[PDB]
Amino acid sequence: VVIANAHNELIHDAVLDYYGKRLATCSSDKTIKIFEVEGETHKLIDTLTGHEGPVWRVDWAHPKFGTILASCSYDGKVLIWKEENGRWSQIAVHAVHSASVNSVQWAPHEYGPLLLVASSDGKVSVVEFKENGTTSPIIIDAHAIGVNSASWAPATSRKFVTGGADNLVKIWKYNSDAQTYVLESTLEGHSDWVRDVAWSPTVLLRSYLASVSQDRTCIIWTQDNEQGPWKKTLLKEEKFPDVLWRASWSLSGNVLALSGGDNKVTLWKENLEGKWEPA
Amino acid sequence: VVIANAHNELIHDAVLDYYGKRLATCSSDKTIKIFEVEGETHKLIDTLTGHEGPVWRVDWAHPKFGTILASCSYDGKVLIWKEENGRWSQIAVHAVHSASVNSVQWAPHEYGPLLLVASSDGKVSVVEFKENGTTSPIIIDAHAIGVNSASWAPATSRKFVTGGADNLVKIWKYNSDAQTYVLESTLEGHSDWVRDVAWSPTVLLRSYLASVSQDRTCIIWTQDNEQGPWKKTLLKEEKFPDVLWRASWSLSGNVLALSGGDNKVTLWKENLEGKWEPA
Amino acid sequence: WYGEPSPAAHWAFGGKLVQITPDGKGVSITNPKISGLESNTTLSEALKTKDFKPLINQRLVKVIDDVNEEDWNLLEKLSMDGTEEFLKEALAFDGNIEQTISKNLVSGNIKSAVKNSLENDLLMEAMVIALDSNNERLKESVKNAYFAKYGSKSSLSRILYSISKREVDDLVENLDVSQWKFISKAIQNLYPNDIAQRNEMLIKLGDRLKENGHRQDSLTLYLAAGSLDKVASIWLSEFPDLEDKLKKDNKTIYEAHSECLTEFIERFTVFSNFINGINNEQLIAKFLEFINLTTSTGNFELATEFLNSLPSDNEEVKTEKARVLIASG
Amino acid sequence: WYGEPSPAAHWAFGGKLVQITPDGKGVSITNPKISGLESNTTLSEALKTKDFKPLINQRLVKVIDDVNEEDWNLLEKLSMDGTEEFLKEALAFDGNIEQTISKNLVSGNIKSAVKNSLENDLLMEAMVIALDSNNERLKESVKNAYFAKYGSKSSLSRILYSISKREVDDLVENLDVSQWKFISKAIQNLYPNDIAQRNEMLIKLGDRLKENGHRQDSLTLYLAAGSLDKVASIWLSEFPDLEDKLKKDNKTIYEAHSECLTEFIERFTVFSNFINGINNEQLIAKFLEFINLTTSTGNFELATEFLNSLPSDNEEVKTEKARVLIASG
Repeated sequence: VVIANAHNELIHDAVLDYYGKRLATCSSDKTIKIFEVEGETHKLIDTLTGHEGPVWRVDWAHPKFGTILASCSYDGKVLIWKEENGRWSQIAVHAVHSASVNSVQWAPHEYGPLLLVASSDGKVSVVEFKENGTTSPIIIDAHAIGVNSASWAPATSRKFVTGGADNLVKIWKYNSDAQTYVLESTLEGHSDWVRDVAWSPTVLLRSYLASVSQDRTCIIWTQDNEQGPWKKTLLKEEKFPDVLWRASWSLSGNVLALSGGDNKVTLWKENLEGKWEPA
Repeated sequence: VVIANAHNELIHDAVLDYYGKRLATCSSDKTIKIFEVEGETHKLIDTLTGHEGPVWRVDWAHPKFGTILASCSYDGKVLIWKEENGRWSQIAVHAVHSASVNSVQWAPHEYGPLLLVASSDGKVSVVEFKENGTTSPIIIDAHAIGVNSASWAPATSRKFVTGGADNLVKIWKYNSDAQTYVLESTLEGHSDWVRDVAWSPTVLLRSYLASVSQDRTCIIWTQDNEQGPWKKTLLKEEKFPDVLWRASWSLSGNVLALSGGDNKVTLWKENLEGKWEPA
Repeated sequence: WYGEPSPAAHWAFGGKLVQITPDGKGVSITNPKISGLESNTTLSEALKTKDFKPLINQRLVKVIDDVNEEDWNLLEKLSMDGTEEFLKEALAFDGNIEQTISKNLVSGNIKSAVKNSLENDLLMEAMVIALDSNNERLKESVKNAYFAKYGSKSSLSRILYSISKREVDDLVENLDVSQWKFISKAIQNLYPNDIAQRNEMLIKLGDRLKENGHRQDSLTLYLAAGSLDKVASIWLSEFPDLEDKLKKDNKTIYEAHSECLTEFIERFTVFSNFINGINNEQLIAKFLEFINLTTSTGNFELATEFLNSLPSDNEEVKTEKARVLIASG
Repeated sequence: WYGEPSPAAHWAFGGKLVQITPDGKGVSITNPKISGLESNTTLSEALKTKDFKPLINQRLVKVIDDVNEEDWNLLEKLSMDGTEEFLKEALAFDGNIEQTISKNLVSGNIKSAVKNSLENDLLMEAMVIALDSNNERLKESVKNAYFAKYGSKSSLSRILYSISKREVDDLVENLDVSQWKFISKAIQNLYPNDIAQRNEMLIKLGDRLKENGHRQDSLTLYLAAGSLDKVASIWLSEFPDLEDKLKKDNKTIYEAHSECLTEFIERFTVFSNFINGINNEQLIAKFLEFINLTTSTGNFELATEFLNSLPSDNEEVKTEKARVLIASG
């Protein structure tokens, strides 16, 4: 089911929607492309223009909010697109960061239309898109040199994981008194810029985190209980041939998709020992 | 109910039959007359002839042997009579006594067609009139000077009483070994010719005898049980106005019909003390 | 820093894996077959074909513990035999005796439940069983057992025997003779429509009272049964003593006799009017002696009426009938 | 010596006295009236007119002894009242209690006999009476008294109560719980025609077998009463223990969770097929957990089938139906 030649420039991201049917792609041509997918056939629905720089990442909102899509770019902005009345249009613009916006992710539907946004200015912002038009973005200094990736924990208590160019991995928790996301834990282990962090949706009694870096190592991080120690586990003892860019968790199974600069995809599962083997 | 002038001579005996309906009368005219009796009416059935002298007594037999009568006379003969086919005729003739026959009486029907016969020749004869035609009479010396009366006792064992010219009353009883009647008792009391003796049919615990005499007295002789003493009882203490001739007991009641020479009948009964009074 | 070739793989709903193609200008979407994660082939098939045998086989091997083993053994039993055939097999049968009666009641076999009870001296419960039976034959055997043990003890127990088995014969003979009024009524209820058998028992009870010195009570039953012969018996027995009570009362031998017959006769004749239905040999004799008294009074009309009350079989009665006939007319 | 005037009187049959008239030539035949010897005028009259009243006045004065008086007094009663009326009067009535029951029975008043016997603790003879009644109401009073004395004692007595009064509620509650098969048959014979009541009791007994440790025996009754809810509750309480035993069986946290769901679901579905008849919140949640597992394998067909089995009142089930709905198509 290959959708060959989607863009004429290098593609940076491709994500399916909540149903696993509708595809959203973004590239250096500064545009988003939306594809309907069925059998071995694809159909280009629209092209979404507005970004003034390469589009880095995209994410689909839960359908219960409507057919929404957030995108982020080098231009320093997050653009929100909807498919209402059979056509696609830009409805919102989040322009709070003073540098490239590297990562964009929708919260668990439980919380609402919250958007997690990581940037090269070292700020990480949180944006609820209110039904009254206005927004009140919560903003935090998260990382030195810049933030590269931010992911939500699953719905329980509100948590997300950030990856930065300061080599660190950080877990933030919302607080009522501080009215913001305070730091819960700094996770150390990476010798170079972190590119992607990913929290597993696993509903089990253990929490799984997957960091990925320019140092060409993947580290799984595990937590057996609320509060207490995060355990560093190196996916494999030898380094990967090239810089790792992405990690992705299966919706159930706790399987791990790993993307490298060698253009190779590697799937990993957890054995009895607590170590990781191919899947 | 008075049948006047039945005979033209003096009548000596008047006896009704077993039913109290037929009347046999006998007299000095040497004849017997038989009458039918209903209401206050009579009918002369026949005048029976054959006696060569005054007829003294008659006696009716029981109906089971027929309609037989036995009469006795001064001529010394006992003639037997029967009504068969509406006609009266002499069937048998018992001429064994050489003097006047004074008493004649059929025994209880239990003993058969026996005749107790008393004569002035001192003999008493018993005659069974056999059905073959011939007879075999028993004859006994009973009384000095003559026998005037002979009466059967009731059927128990075969006894009869005699009254004689010797003043005596005598009880006789049959014996198997002797083949005759033997004296069981001589009863002394009367001081002149005994005229009549009678043995009450009373089935009771006591026996009653009524001897009547020329000595103008009557005696009742009683016996309480078989064997034992005969008790003398004078009917009334004073002597009667005239010679007593007859004595007769009622069928039931133990009442006395006493005929005297003064032509007055007197009926007597027994009271609490065992003394006798009019009835 | 920014913008480099990357497969950018995302997992998507339904085991899908999205990735950018090696050229960097296309997209690939596949369904990776994961190691320890499969499509349940047997369950999807067993749910449509309704054939659970294959599944039972699978799970019979993959068994964890003992409890789980019996559960899957049960499902095999439910699969082969059937849900109906298993419940019959599982709810079936094999102080054991008392349990057997319990087996009989629950399985509707009332029949043997009584005999089992009676055979083991459980008489109280044998009655409670039969009290709802309404079958007959059985109800009698429960009574039989009761009368076999408690039958001829007290009075009431004997009354119950006669009501149940419907026989007064035992009651007449053995029950407390002062309780004769009960025995008298039990005759009126056992034979409301059987004149012959009713009288036979009233006499038997009347006979027994006389036998036990209850003269006045005994007569009442003879009257109820309509029998002269039996009353006459009580009155002929008292006769010679009653004849001697007139003799002592300043009367002659004959006076005593002539009145004691008349008194007797007068009595019996008044009693004879209030009765329904005479061959007592002794009674015949007293009647005949009275006939002789009657004829000696001259009264032939009364004598004939008393001769007609007797059977014309006797030779003396026959001859006394004739003698009076010729005498009067 | 010979031949002389004489009346020569002879007595004859009928009180006739023959004699020769004083003129010596005719025959007199009279009927002499004898002192103390009369024709019975009263009797002859009482025998034709059937009027024995005057006779009674004669013999009531002419009374001899006590016995004789009682007979004549009786005859007067008999005369005035009537023969039928006197017998009712002389055969009538008034440990006396035990006598009173005897009175009731012979008089045909079974009603009062039963109450009297029970009120004086005479149960055996209260039953004998009731066994032949075929009246009911009283049959139900005799039983109540038996259960008021030997009711809830042994097992057999408790079975008798549940057959008599036709109520198993007590038997389900209070009997020996190994005797559960007897309680099984009792339901099937009390409600052959009442499915709703039948189930409730089989559940009540099933919920009592579970409370007392008869897990295997309980599921038999839960299957027999067609009720998933209880069997699902039995298996959902055993869930976290059976899950923590696969973790000891050398398997990862996920493999344990994945396998324990798959097995439980597989079992629940096979057992679901053999039963007749789903709102248990813990059951719906476990199903949901398995919905997310099946969809992540790619098998939407099987997931849809499991979403339909659940009631569509819940928003999550509604949304999850809608998710797979658009996901597959």
